[PDB]
Amino acid sequence: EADCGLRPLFEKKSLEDKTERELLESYI
Amino acid sequence: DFEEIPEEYLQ
Amino acid sequence: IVEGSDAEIGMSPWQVMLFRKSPQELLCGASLISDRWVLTAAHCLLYPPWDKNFTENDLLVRIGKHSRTRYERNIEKISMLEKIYIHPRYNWRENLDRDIALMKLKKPVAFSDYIHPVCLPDRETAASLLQAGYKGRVTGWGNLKETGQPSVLQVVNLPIVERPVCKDSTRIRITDNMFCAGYKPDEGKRGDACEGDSGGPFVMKSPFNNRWYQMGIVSWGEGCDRDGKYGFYTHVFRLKKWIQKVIDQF
Ligand SMILES: CNC(=O)N1CCN(C(=O)[C@H](Cc2cccc(C(=N)N)c2)NS(=O)(=O)c2cccc(-c3ccc(OC)cc3O)c2)CC1
Ligand SMILES: *[C@@H]1O[C@H](CO)[C@@H](O)[C@H](O)[C@H]1NC(C)=O
Ligand code: NA
Ligand code: NA
Repeated sequence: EADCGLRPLFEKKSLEDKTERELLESYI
Repeated sequence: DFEEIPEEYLQ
Repeated sequence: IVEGSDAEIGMSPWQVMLFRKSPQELLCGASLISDRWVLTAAHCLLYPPWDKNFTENDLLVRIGKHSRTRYERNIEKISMLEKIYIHPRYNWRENLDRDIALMKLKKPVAFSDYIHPVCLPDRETAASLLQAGYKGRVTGWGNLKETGQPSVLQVVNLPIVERPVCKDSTRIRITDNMFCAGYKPDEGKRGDACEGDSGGPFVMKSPFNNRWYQMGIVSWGEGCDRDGKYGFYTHVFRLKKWIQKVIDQF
């Protein structure tokens, strides 16, 4: 789907979940 | 220990 | 999930529970990839050495769940299966090579705050993100430790491991259709999938377009969260040609 991977309760409303930052910090 | 699901889904 | 934590509400809206009709029990995890297709592990449905061969009418999929055992009235949606598709070269005789299966739903599921599909990776996203040291995320209702069971969905973030380290941790022949993930003994942090997490998703959030992609499927491990052992995952991109062919043909 063109809307795949965008969560209604997070990305869609620009809220971060409690540990996704850990993922981003590893991509380095 | 699962709660029973509605019968609709088992018919 | 061992050494994980409670998921947040709506944190993994692609999470699917494979549920046996009789007796009523969890069978496996799975994931929602469109309004009518669900992805899981082949071994959740077929393993002849143990006389396991589920047909469509044996199973249900429960979508939008958080609580493991509760019927989440007005939140979860339960779907019946139209058809099961196992990878034709799923190697149940040796090492679960190509441990993947698709399930077509009898009817599309309505998306909601709690129900939403995950993306599947393109070649570029796979090559960019499926790198040693990069962390993905595993979710499931499986065991909390080597066996006990969670009240709600569990989540843990784990690093992808270098392929030679994966191979040197096991006697099993590791193929290009597998990757492994988890912390090394000297890294201090812990965490793993376990029994009951089988078939669930290993996802990564793209830093380029901020979308979640399913890179792996929980496939197997030797014990759970054992030092010097790692969880093994089906390499979703490597089998995406089979995925596309199934959904296009059917
Ligand atoms: C095929 N049937 C079957 O039921 N599933 C096989 C996978 N599976 C496990 O790996 C479990 C729990 C588990 C599941 C998923 C991830 C992890 C992890 N730690 N990331 C741990 N681990 S186990 O208890 O050591 C054990 C018990 C019995 C058989 C095997 C087994 C392993 C590998 C294999 O080929 C490579 C064949 C096997 O038979 C392993 C249970 C679910
Ligand atoms: C699983 O069971 C179905 C139902 O008869 C059968 O057609 C299929 O060949 C079986 N698969 C294997 C690998 O035994
Ligand atoms: Na080895
Ligand atoms: Na380990």
